[PDB]
Amino acid sequence: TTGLVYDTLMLKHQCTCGSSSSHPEHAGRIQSIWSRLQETGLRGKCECIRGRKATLEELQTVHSEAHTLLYGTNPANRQKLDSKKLLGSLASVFVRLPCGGVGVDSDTIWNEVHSAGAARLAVGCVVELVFKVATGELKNGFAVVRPPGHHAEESTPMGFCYFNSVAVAAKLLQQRLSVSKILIVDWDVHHGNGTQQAFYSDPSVLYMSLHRYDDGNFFPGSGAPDEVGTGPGVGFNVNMAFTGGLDPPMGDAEYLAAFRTVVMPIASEFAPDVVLVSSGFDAVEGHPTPLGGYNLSARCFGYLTKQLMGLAGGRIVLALEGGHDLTAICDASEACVSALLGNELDPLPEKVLQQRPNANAVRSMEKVMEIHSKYWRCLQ
Ligand SMILES: O=C(NO)[C@]1(F)[C@H](c2ccccc2)[C@H]1c1ccc(-c2ncc(F)cn2)cc1
Ligand code: NA
Ligand SMILES: [Zn+2]
Ligand SMILES: [Zn+2]
Repeated sequence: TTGLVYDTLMLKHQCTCGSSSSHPEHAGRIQSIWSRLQETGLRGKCECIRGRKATLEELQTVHSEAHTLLYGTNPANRQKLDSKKLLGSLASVFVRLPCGGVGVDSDTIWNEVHSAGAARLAVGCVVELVFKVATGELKNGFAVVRPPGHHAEESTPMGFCYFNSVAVAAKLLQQRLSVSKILIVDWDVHHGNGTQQAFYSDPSVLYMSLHRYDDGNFFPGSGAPDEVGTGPGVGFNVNMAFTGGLDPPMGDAEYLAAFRTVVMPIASEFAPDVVLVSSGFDAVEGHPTPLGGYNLSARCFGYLTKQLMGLAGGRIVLALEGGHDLTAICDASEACVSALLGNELDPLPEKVLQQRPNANAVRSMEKVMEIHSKYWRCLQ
C-alpha cells in the first residue's frame, strides 16, 4: 500500500508583509496539490500518515548546531537552549525585504512565529514516511511538503530552503537502520547543492541530479558534470548537467534519453536498498526563466517514477521540492501518485516517443558518460 503525508501547519510559513503574492514558494502550492489528489480519488486510495516535527538532534545529522538553533526554535527557546553560546547577534542576520517583510537574505523569508515549526514539520513528515517504507510498513510514498530543502547547506539557508529534509531522511536511515546503500535522485530543475555537499565523501549514498546547468549561469550555479565526489565517494556523485540554454529548450525526449543511457544503468549497477527522490516539478512547461525554461510534460514524471520503482524492491519515496505553476505541479503530482499505486499511466505523444534528443542534450549526455566511464562498469 502507498503512503501520503501532508499537514496544514506547513501552510503558516508566510511572509510578515502579509501578501503571498510577492513570493513564489507559497502556501497555495501544497494546498492545491492536496485537493487535486483528493478530488481525483487518489488520496482515498493511500495511507495518510500523521507527521511530526523533527528533533534538533535529527536536524544536526546534516546541519550545524548553530543553524538548527537559529532556524528551528522560537525566540524564547532559541536563547534558553543555546547554553554553548554558539550564536552571535540576531541583528547580524535579519534584513528587511522590498515587500516590507523580514528576510534572511535578499529573498528568503522568515516568520519568527511560524517558520521554525513549519520547517521542522517538513523534515519530520518526510522522515516518518521514509522510515515506514524502509521497515516494510509501506511499499512506497509521496511527501507533499513545504518549505523545500535541497538547497539548504550545512549552516547556510538559500533558495527558500532551511533544512534539507531528504538528506536528513537519508542520514537517519544509515544511523538508525544501517541501510547500506541509498540512492538519491533529484529531478528538480535546479541543482540540489545541499544534498551534494551532505554526501560528497560518502559512497553508501549515490546522489544523481538532473538539472539545468548552462556553464553555471543558472541558479544555484552548482552541479557541474566533473564534480564526481571526493575520497571514497569518488564516482558516487553524478551530475546530469544540461547545457547550451534554450536552443531548443529541453523536453520529454531529452530526459527519457538521459534516464535510459545515464541514470538507470548507474542506478542498476549501484543497486540500492532504498530510493529517495527530491521531487521538484519546475522542469515542466509553464516555468519561465529563472524558475525553469524547460518544456517537459507532467505526464513524463509518471514514467520516470515507474522506472525508479523497478529499483530497490520498489522501496521508493518522493518528496516535493520546487514547482510553481499550479496546473503543472498538480498534473505531475497526480501522475506520480498514480504510478506509485500501480495504475496504468496516461500515454505520451507518439511524436515524443519517436523524437531523437536535441544536439545540446546529446552533447551534455556525452560529457557525463566520458567523465563517469572511469567509475562504472556499465559505461565502458
Ligand atoms: O525551484 C527552486 N528550487 O529547487 C527554487 F529555489 C525556488 C522555488 C521553490 C519552490 C517554488 C517556487 C520557487 C526557485 C528559485 C530559483 C532561482 C532563484 C534565484 N535566486 C537568486 C538569483 F540570483 C537567481 N535566481 C531563487 C529561487
Ligand atoms: Na536536480
Ligand atoms: Zn513579503
Ligand atoms: Zn527548483
